[PDB]
Amino acid sequence: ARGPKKHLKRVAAPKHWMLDKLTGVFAPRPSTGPHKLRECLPLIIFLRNKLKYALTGDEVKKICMQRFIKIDGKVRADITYPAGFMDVISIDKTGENFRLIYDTKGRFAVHRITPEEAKYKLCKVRKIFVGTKGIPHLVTHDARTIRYPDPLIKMNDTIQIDLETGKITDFIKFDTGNLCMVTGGANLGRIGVITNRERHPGSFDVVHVKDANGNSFATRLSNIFVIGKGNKPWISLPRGKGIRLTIAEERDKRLAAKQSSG
Amino acid sequence: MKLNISFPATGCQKLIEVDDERKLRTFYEKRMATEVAADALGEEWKGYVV
Amino acid sequence: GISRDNWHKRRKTGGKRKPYHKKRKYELGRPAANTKIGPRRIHTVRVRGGNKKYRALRLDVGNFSWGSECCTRKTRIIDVVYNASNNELVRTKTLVKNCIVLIDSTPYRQWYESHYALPLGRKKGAKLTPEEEEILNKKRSKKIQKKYDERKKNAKISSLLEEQFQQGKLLACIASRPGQCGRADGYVLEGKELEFYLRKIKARKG
Amino acid sequence: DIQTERAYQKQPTIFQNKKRVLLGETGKEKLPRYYKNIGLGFKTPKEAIEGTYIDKKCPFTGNVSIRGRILSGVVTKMKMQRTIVIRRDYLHYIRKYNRFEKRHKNMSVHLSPCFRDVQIGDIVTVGECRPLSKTVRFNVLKVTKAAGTKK
RNA sequence: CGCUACUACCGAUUGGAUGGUUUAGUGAGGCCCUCGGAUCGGCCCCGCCGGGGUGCCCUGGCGGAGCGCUGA
RNA sequence: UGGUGACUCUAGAUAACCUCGGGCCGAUCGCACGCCCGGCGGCGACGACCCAUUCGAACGUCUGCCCUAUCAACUUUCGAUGGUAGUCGCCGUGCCUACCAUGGUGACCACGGGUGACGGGGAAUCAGGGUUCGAUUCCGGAGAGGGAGCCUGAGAAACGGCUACCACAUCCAAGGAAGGCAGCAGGCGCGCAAAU
RNA sequence: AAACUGCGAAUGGCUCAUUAAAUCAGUUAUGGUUCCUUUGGUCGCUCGACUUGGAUAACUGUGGUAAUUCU
Repeated sequence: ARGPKKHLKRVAAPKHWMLDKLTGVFAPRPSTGPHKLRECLPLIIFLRNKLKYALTGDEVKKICMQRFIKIDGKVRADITYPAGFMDVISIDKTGENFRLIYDTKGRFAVHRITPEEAKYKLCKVRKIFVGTKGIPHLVTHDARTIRYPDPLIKMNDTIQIDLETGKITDFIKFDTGNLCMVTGGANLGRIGVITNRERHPGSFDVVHVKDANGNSFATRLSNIFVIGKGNKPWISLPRGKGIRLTIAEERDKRLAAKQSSG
Repeated sequence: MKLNISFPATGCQKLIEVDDERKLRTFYEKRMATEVAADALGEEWKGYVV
Repeated sequence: GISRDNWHKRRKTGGKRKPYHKKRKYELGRPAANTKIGPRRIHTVRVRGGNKKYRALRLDVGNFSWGSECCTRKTRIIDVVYNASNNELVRTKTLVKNCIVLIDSTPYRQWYESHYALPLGRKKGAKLTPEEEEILNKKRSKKIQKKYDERKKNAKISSLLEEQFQQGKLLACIASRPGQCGRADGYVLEGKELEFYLRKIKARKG
Repeated sequence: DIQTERAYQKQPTIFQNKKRVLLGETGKEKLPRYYKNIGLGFKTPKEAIEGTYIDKKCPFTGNVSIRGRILSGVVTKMKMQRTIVIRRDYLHYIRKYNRFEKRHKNMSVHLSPCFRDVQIGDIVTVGECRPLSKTVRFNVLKVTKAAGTKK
């Protein structure tokens, strides 16, 4: 390869893009943006598979540049725009908004939210920088460079930004006893409380997260998103509240639903 | 050996045919962008530099 | 077609390696600058990323430093006297990084009389004729004379630097690569640098 | 003992020609020494603090950083200057014949003159660096003596 | 030992041929540097006017450039 | 000021530099209409030094490849091993120069040769262990007859880009001009063997 | 339509000739560097014209070579 790739095969797509095999050779390669290729979700994939508003690749384009869809308060006219974690998407005419949260399994889930919760967005700070004339800077996980932050924002905190002004309203400090969830790996979408944080000099610093029912698991430092201060979550959690039901309880719940439905 | 003559003051062009070798003796052994007194083409071409 | 690969040559065990792919474009090399002296000529070449690197072919002046009291002035290149890498590169007037040259002593001298108000250079038998510095000495107040007196209470330097100042040339070093940025910066040689490189010059020229 | 070659050897962090008030005695002629903590729980020795050697590839007094892997080995030969070769003996497993084989892969690491109490057979540990030579990639962090050598 | 067939082997012909390494010598083309300057522009004098300003400048050209400067 | 396990890290101050083949600091375009005494406004499109991010690429660290001793020593001022200082390269580095010491690998198989060898995810058979294959749809690498050199461009030593060599080959008023199907169809040769 | 300008042709497709610690696989690092486009920031921080200049396309007209996506 003499340059960057511009195509992407269907079976080379990530599994959480949640496609089929016998439809086409290629898959939608997203345009470059705030999020990585294997951690985002194209707008065409959502509008054509999840919401079922469109069936072909031209109907998605018509809806997309018809100026009907707004992305974090800004209208976007790219059908392969990368949408990732807590990307607030809004439809102005039928009055629906969706928040992208990983569910109990390894995928995205549709989650309708009220507009009052659609005005803000929780996002994770990545690194702290100092500008030219002594301006402190923040680099956010969706590449939002924010000037003049609060002095108590550290490396692995979570800030809440209003989508109309771009400023910080409130923040959550990285500490034990806070509600957390994991973004990537074998664990995905489980909601838990940070207990331990093991420090290894020169490598990945693993942590330990306990679920609300008695389960525990260990993830890396980069696989951390802090969502709450204590037990109350700052956003509306999806169905099941991220408990990671095992296969026996899942089978029992499906059998109970089948017996009750008839 | 032909000749193409353009008049830039009105943008009119024509071609003449010169089959006589004595009329092109003044033209030979010259470079580009030099002025040659075209005093051998005929009676009405007296006092012309090209 | 000059390459910079690490597959034209033998391995650690001494066995030859067989090349499998030809010369690439990131693997590139260019001929040497051979930065001479004379009227200034500088060429630009386009490199990877679309940037430009200034190839200094000839140059006249340089921005050197004199760190005993931290002054920097633009100073003309006079002559190259020593090169630690190649003994041929002094016979051809070439400029490289960490090279040893002589520069003119005039602007540092003017800074020395204009700051410390002590004579520098000006060997005995010929005094200050054109009458400029004692004009600056006069028409001062008592506070300003007290400030100069407290400043020139300590005005001592190395004797070898003084001898170079009567000689009119200061032995200088280059801390910049002229084939990459296009300029010839650096700092003047002082202290143990002077005695070491003077020992090297007197050993080589003998 | 120092300044052997055709160029001056210096540490380009400090300034060795600071102008004192007197330039005489009682406060001068003790040059500062540049050193840093390499991290990873390792402690810098006194020989890198009060020494007089000059290097550019020393992990303590130099311009090289420590990151990546931490390995270990046994010193085999000290013939080439300022760098040594160590031997790593490891066991390889075969799935077919459920029995091990020992293998050795000797490779060259860098020895600064800070550790000059090194004989053949001393156990050393190394840390990964940027390529300092054609085949040299590692810097020795500490030295451990072998059995015996009680003198 | 006598007869038929076959397989490879030794071997004169220092047989024929296809690939590679290489002594020495030649070496097209491109690239870098030093030169080279065909050709093309701009300002000051001669010639005509219409001048406000109170015989002099702003306004338009060719013939010699005065091969003067300078740029590609 | 702030951070890392760790800076010759970022920020701050002083003195200068700032390339004539030259860093930026807007001589660009459209729609809807206008308030307040000629000035003054809303939403966009394009372009731009720097900074982070996205897509990556590139160089390195540890471990793991088929057969062969009728290949037992190999490399070494035609760089082999390391040190100093430089050139060049986007960066470290014998990548290359000038000077030093004789180093480096090897019976635990180096080196040399062969391969009907692209590598892996995988396929067949299979009690348990194994044996054989993997040109072939996804990933990475290499080439466009085969070596060599290069313009443009962010990214190419590009070949449905260019320049010379040889092998082969087209048209011609004989002066010259024009090309590389291991792309899709198709044809010849080669063949036990493969389509519009 | 034409043509100037800008962008893409370095992606995709076909093949396995070379290549036996070379490629590749898992694991690390760039604290040893460039990055088209998108995203976010910066874009009156510098103390010193109510819009300037000449060249080329397309076009018109006139030609050569037996011949070209030639001029």
